[PDB]
Amino acid sequence: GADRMSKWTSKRGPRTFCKGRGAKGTGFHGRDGKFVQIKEMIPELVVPELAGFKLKPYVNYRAPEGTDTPLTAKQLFLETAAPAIEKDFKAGTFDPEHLEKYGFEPTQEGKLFQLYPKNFPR
Amino acid sequence: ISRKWEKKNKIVYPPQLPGEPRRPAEIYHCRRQIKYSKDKMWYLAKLIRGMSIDQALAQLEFSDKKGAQIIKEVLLEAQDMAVRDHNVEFRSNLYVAESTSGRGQYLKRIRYHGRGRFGIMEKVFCHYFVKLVEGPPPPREAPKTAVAHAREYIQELRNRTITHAL
Amino acid sequence: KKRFTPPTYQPKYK
Amino acid sequence: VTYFSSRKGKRKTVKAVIYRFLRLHSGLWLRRKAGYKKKLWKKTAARKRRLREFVFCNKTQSKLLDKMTTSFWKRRNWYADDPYQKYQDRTNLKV
Amino acid sequence: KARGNEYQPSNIKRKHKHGWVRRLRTPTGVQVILRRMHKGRKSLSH
Amino acid sequence: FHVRVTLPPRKVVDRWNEKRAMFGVYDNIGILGNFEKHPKELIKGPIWLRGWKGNELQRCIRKKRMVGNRMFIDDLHNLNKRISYLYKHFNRHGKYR
RNA sequence: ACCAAAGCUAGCUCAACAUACUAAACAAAUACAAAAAUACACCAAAAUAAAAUAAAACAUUCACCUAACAUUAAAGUAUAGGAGAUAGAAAUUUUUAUCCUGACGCUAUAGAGAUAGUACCGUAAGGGAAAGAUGAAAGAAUAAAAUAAAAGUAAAAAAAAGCAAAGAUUACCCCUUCUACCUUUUGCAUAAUGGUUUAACCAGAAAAAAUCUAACAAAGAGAACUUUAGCUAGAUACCCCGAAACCAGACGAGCUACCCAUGAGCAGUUUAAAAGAACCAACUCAUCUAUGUGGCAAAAUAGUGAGAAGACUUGUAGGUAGAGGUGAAAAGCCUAACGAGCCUGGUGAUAGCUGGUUGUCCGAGAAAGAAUUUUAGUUCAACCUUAAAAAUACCCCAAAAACCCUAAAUUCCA
RNA sequence: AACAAACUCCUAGCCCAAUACCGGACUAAUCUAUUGAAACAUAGAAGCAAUAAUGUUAAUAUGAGUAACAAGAAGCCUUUCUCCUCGCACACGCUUACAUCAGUAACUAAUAAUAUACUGAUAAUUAACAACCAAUAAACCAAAACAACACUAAAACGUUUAUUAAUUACAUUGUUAACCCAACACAGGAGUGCACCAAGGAAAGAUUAAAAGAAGUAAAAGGAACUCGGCAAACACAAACCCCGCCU
RNA sequence: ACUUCCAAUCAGUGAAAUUAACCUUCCCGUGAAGAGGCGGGAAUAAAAAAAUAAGACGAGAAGACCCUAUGGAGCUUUAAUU
Ligand SMILES: Nc1nc2c(ncn2[C@@H]2O[C@H](COP(=O)(O)O)[C@@H](O)[C@H]2O)c(=O)[nH]1
Ligand SMILES: [Mg+2]
Ligand SMILES: [Mg+2]
Ligand SMILES: [Mg+2]
Ligand SMILES: [Mg+2]
Ligand SMILES: [Mg+2]
Ligand SMILES: [Mg+2]
Ligand SMILES: [Mg+2]
Ligand SMILES: [Mg+2]
Ligand SMILES: [Mg+2]
Ligand SMILES: [Mg+2]
Ligand SMILES: [Mg+2]
Ligand SMILES: [Mg+2]
Ligand SMILES: [Mg+2]
Ligand SMILES: [Mg+2]
Ligand SMILES: [Mg+2]
Ligand SMILES: [Mg+2]
Ligand SMILES: [Mg+2]
Ligand SMILES: [Mg+2]
Ligand SMILES: [Mg+2]
Ligand SMILES: [Mg+2]
Ligand SMILES: [Mg+2]
Ligand SMILES: [Mg+2]
Ligand SMILES: [Mg+2]
Ligand SMILES: [Mg+2]
Ligand SMILES: [Mg+2]
Ligand SMILES: [Mg+2]
Ligand SMILES: [Mg+2]
Ligand SMILES: [Mg+2]
Ligand SMILES: [Mg+2]
Ligand SMILES: [Mg+2]
Ligand SMILES: [Mg+2]
Ligand SMILES: [Mg+2]
Ligand SMILES: [Mg+2]
Ligand SMILES: [Mg+2]
Ligand SMILES: [Mg+2]
Ligand SMILES: [Mg+2]
Ligand SMILES: [Mg+2]
Ligand SMILES: [Mg+2]
Ligand SMILES: [Mg+2]
Ligand SMILES: [Mg+2]
Ligand SMILES: [Mg+2]
Ligand SMILES: [Mg+2]
Ligand SMILES: [Mg+2]
Ligand SMILES: [Mg+2]
Ligand SMILES: [Mg+2]
Ligand SMILES: [Mg+2]
Ligand SMILES: [Mg+2]
Ligand SMILES: [Mg+2]
Ligand SMILES: [Mg+2]
Ligand SMILES: [Mg+2]
Ligand SMILES: [Mg+2]
Ligand SMILES: [Mg+2]
Ligand SMILES: [Mg+2]
Ligand SMILES: [Mg+2]
Ligand SMILES: [Mg+2]
Ligand SMILES: [Mg+2]
Ligand SMILES: [Mg+2]
Ligand SMILES: [Mg+2]
Ligand SMILES: [Mg+2]
Ligand SMILES: [Mg+2]
Ligand SMILES: [Mg+2]
Ligand SMILES: [Mg+2]
Ligand SMILES: [Mg+2]
Ligand SMILES: [Mg+2]
Ligand SMILES: [Mg+2]
Ligand SMILES: [Mg+2]
Ligand SMILES: [Mg+2]
Ligand SMILES: [Mg+2]
Ligand SMILES: [Mg+2]
Ligand SMILES: [Mg+2]
Ligand SMILES: [Mg+2]
Ligand SMILES: [Mg+2]
Ligand SMILES: [Mg+2]
Ligand SMILES: [Mg+2]
Ligand SMILES: [Mg+2]
Ligand SMILES: [Mg+2]
Ligand SMILES: [Mg+2]
Ligand SMILES: [Mg+2]
Ligand SMILES: [Mg+2]
Ligand SMILES: [Mg+2]
Ligand SMILES: [Mg+2]
Ligand SMILES: [Mg+2]
Ligand SMILES: [Mg+2]
Ligand SMILES: [Mg+2]
Ligand SMILES: [Mg+2]
Ligand SMILES: [Mg+2]
Ligand SMILES: [Mg+2]
Ligand SMILES: [Mg+2]
Ligand SMILES: [Mg+2]
Ligand SMILES: [Mg+2]
Ligand SMILES: [Mg+2]
Ligand SMILES: [Mg+2]
Ligand SMILES: [Mg+2]
Repeated sequence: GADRMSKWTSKRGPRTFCKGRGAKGTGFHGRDGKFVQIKEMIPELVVPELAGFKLKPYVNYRAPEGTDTPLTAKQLFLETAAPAIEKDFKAGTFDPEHLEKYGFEPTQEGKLFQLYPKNFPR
Repeated sequence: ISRKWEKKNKIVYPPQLPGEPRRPAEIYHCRRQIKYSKDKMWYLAKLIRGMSIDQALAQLEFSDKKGAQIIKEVLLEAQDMAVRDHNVEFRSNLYVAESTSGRGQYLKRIRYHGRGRFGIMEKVFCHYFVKLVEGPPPPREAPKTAVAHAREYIQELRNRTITHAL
Repeated sequence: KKRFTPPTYQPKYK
Repeated sequence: VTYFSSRKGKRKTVKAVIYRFLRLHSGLWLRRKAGYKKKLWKKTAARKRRLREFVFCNKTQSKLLDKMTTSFWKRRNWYADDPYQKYQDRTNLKV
Repeated sequence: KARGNEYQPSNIKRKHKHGWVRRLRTPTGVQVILRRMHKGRKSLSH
Repeated sequence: FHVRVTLPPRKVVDRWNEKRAMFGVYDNIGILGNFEKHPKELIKGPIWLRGWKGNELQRCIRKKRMVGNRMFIDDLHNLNKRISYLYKHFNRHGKYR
């Protein structure tokens, strides 16, 4: 009989079995049967300029490392918002109702790169 | 498995005192796991038993068997080792004292027959053991002569005793 | 009755 | 006979033996003669009396009934005005 | 005439008869898959 | 019938370890203790076998009655089948009847 | 001398406690034909358990049989039962917290199937293995030591004659004597069954009544009972393999039976013809013969045959599923065994039937009368075995036992 | 007379056969509690003993080195000769078995040579061919068979109009093979389009030419006298009579 | 009569049913009633290779014919419960 442990790929079936190998789609089917490719569906690699970049894939061997201190939400908040909140509270202009001026986003549906829905691949 | 023919060649005798006759050299060699069959190799082993090494090589060179070449190679290796390792001069002064073939480890396969039946096909392997002794070959035993036969008959007649008598 | 005995194959591992 | 019950694991007894037999504590078993109510118009007075009389059982039948019954039926009973209380025991048996 | 070749392979028939979807589309096939999972089978279906 | 060719390591068993020295020390706890505790309470083992003894059928029946509500599926099935087989064999098979 | 043999570990088994119970991985993809990112829906379903078995048959019945109330008693009691086999309570009673938990369980044919639900076998449900051995160091293989002990061979083929041996003998045979062993039978060397051999596994299990020993005794027992020498405790006892079958639920129409879609083939010749016309190719079947019969083949090869524009052959895919399907009825075919598939579970089904049933020695030791759907079997009696009480037991002269005639001789008796 | 027993004496004793069933005394090998410590004793336990189940597993023998199996020839070594002709591709199916190099003592070829079938390393199948590749209403009775025109069994196969169809190079997938189903490198089963060779291969490992067996060719005179039957074979391949089913 | 496949020898690889152990003769008689194994006689250096099949009540399949089973199952009913 046929195998069962082997993977069921597109090479193991008839002509009518044309299964994808995992690549993402890049368009749809047009009018006369051709494939219409959508430009926005094709990823655009945002590659920076490395001409003046003074860093290398390897570090110096004598360079010391540091104690592992993974970044947490508490540390990020202390670094980005705690000084501003403290200064505003000392000044007396602090407004608990409005926090959008401090980087807080009440709703993610407005901006481009959303965090919980994860609108961006990488 | 058993490997003692190799170890039989590593024994050391104490030095011989003066006046004792010189002990003939004994050289043991063997080839393990030969594809050729056990009884078929026994035939050649019996063929080359008790003769000089040169005569054995002469017979094995013109023997048509497949095991003849294997036995010839084993004999040549034994002669070379006897000359080199053991203190044996006169490379032609050896005779085949022992020449035996045993069975090794076999392989089991399927032999298809018909009507969905099968048999157990066995892939045979054999070992060939040879022992060479320095010196001229011992003479072949002659058939018993009429004088010897009469002597033994007369001796058996004289050996009679009156049984259940005393 | 037409009684027939189907042959049984030995396991492939031996 | 159920030698080992499935609920309690005990030994059971057949109810027919106790329904149609009586055991005296001395080991004897008492029974009624078979056919003592059948076709009485066809039988002589002596035969009817013989059928009416109570009879005992021999050793084989006694041992069989002992095997079928349990130990509750071989106990000593002190009934009120028992008809067979005088027969419960055996006297002057020289063996 | 001559027997023994009763198996004529075809992937469409194989997948439509013993496939994962075929097994899961019926309550009894789900029981078959559960039995295979309990036994620990490497392949639950074709 | 091939037998081993080497001496087995001689077990150095001592007769004066804690268990062997205190084996059954309170076996007379009741008799010498103004009865409160039976020697039943000193038996350690399965719940359905503490201070009880019976043949295989009785043991199976007692196990099913006592701890049968906590047995696994296959264990309970095997116990039921063993009970049925033992019942049939003991009540229908044998010589002395 | 080969083949080989021996390790002690991997791990398993049975219970106690226990947090309170579908482990870890889950970046992406995973019920499109699973591991295929992305389009306007449809989703869900319940309706008793049956039978194998026991009642020596089988129809009412047949404990457990994947539903909680546990334990000591009442109690195998009341009751229910072709009142048969068997089934079987309740009212009412007893149960003091925790540690003291490991093993008179196995050691690679054992213990889980497991090195693993993996290889492999099936279309599928499903079934399901075997396989490890050195050493402190192999970053000590011009490597070191223990057994060289099974069957099978070699070293080392045989010399009249005989179940292969024994009595022996100066001496291997030559001489004399013995019809292999289990099982079944009236009886087996029987030409009745079984076995090539070796190794490892493989088959008697229960305490009611009884016997023996011991404790205490008109009382015994650590609670519930039995007691006109009895109560309590201990030791003495009752096998293994094998059907055709039956029931329930899954899996099967990739072969085949018949349909539904979608396609494809039939060249040449004779005929106003594509006429279920004719000759004959491809193609489809399989009449006869010969080979083959563990074969090329679990249905073939060679020759020879029938149809060959049709009720035709054929590819792909779908449907009809077993108390059924399908059938131009052959009781055909339904994945090589179909008077009704296969797998799993009931299931260690049940067999009055066959086979097997493993140390030594000693004592005694049985050939059949009656019932019986019974004569292939059981239960009694008569015999017999093991213990214990006793006293007459066989042999038995007279005398005695029927009337028309009647032998050997019987019964009962000092 | 003599020779002749499980009979009976003689000399010593441990001082009289046995199947089914029954009773008794010892006892091999394990574990435990105490002794013992060159392997035991008294007790308690059992997975407590195999010359026999067409017993299970593993290994071994006999049959037996038997049945059976295979490669055309020479040569300058892969070049020429002698023969037979199921070849190329696609679909379905297998999944790397395909290609290069290297090795084959042994494992696969039922044997070698070496290699498409074994081993290791490295590479490979590149889209134009094929797969995925519009709906909503309306006009539409008029067969394919060279289709002019018809027969009956009444026959798959389509355009146009109107409304909406993201609109912008390059998407994804199948591309090897000597291969699939039959336990096998199996004389079997396999759809379609092309041609009958311009493509595929080798019946023989080497001898001798016993019996018997399979296949073929030929055979004097006779021509079914063989046999159940003219089965088979043949330089024949024709004409008749019945039984049963009308016929395919 | 002659060729091919077979066959026999040489070289390579190499199964199956079967097998209590065989040191495995013939005649007559006996015997569980058809003897290689018993009794009375004859025969008898030991081993290969090739052939033929009379026997080993030859191998194969726990006879399918017959009977038994208080064993099944298919079918039919004017069998019994429904
Ligand atoms: N019924 C019965 N069978 C016997 C008797 N004696 C021997 N047998 C049977 O006869 C056979 C053995 O025969 P034996 O060895 O007695 O000559 C066995 O089947 C055995 O049971 C007996 O007395 N009665
Ligand atoms: Mg498979
Ligand atoms: Mg594909
Ligand atoms: Mg394809
Ligand atoms: Mg495009
Ligand atoms: Mg086959
Ligand atoms: Mg063999
Ligand atoms: Mg064999
Ligand atoms: Mg098959
Ligand atoms: Mg019954
Ligand atoms: Mg019965
Ligand atoms: Mg019946
Ligand atoms: Mg019955
Ligand atoms: Mg039931
Ligand atoms: Mg009633
Ligand atoms: Mg009745
Ligand atoms: Mg195991
Ligand atoms: Mg040996
Ligand atoms: Mg003799
Ligand atoms: Mg006799
Ligand atoms: Mg008998
Ligand atoms: Mg008879
Ligand atoms: Mg006979
Ligand atoms: Mg006989
Ligand atoms: Mg018989
Ligand atoms: Mg016999
Ligand atoms: Mg037997
Ligand atoms: Mg036999
Ligand atoms: Mg008792
Ligand atoms: Mg029934
Ligand atoms: Mg279908
Ligand atoms: Mg179909
Ligand atoms: Mg035509
Ligand atoms: Mg026609
Ligand atoms: Mg043909
Ligand atoms: Mg011909
Ligand atoms: Mg033809
Ligand atoms: Mg024709
Ligand atoms: Mg015709
Ligand atoms: Mg039925
Ligand atoms: Mg039907
Ligand atoms: Mg008919
Ligand atoms: Mg018929
Ligand atoms: Mg079938
Ligand atoms: Mg049975
Ligand atoms: Mg009977
Ligand atoms: Mg005796
Ligand atoms: Mg009796
Ligand atoms: Mg008298
Ligand atoms: Mg008297
Ligand atoms: Mg005498
Ligand atoms: Mg005597
Ligand atoms: Mg002991
Ligand atoms: Mg045992
Ligand atoms: Mg043994
Ligand atoms: Mg047999
Ligand atoms: Mg055996
Ligand atoms: Mg051989
Ligand atoms: Mg040969
Ligand atoms: Mg032969
Ligand atoms: Mg041959
Ligand atoms: Mg050839
Ligand atoms: Mg394949
Ligand atoms: Mg390769
Ligand atoms: Mg080879
Ligand atoms: Mg290609
Ligand atoms: Mg040849
Ligand atoms: Mg010939
Ligand atoms: Mg001829
Ligand atoms: Mg001719
Ligand atoms: Mg002629
Ligand atoms: Mg004639
Ligand atoms: Mg004639
Ligand atoms: Mg003819
Ligand atoms: Mg003619
Ligand atoms: Mg003719
Ligand atoms: Mg007709
Ligand atoms: Mg007509
Ligand atoms: Mg056999
Ligand atoms: Mg002889
Ligand atoms: Mg005779
Ligand atoms: Mg004689
Ligand atoms: Mg004789
Ligand atoms: Mg004479
Ligand atoms: Mg013969
Ligand atoms: Mg014989
Ligand atoms: Mg015969
Ligand atoms: Mg026979
Ligand atoms: Mg029979
Ligand atoms: Mg028959
Ligand atoms: Mg019949
Ligand atoms: Mg009967
Ligand atoms: Mg029945
Ligand atoms: Mg009626």
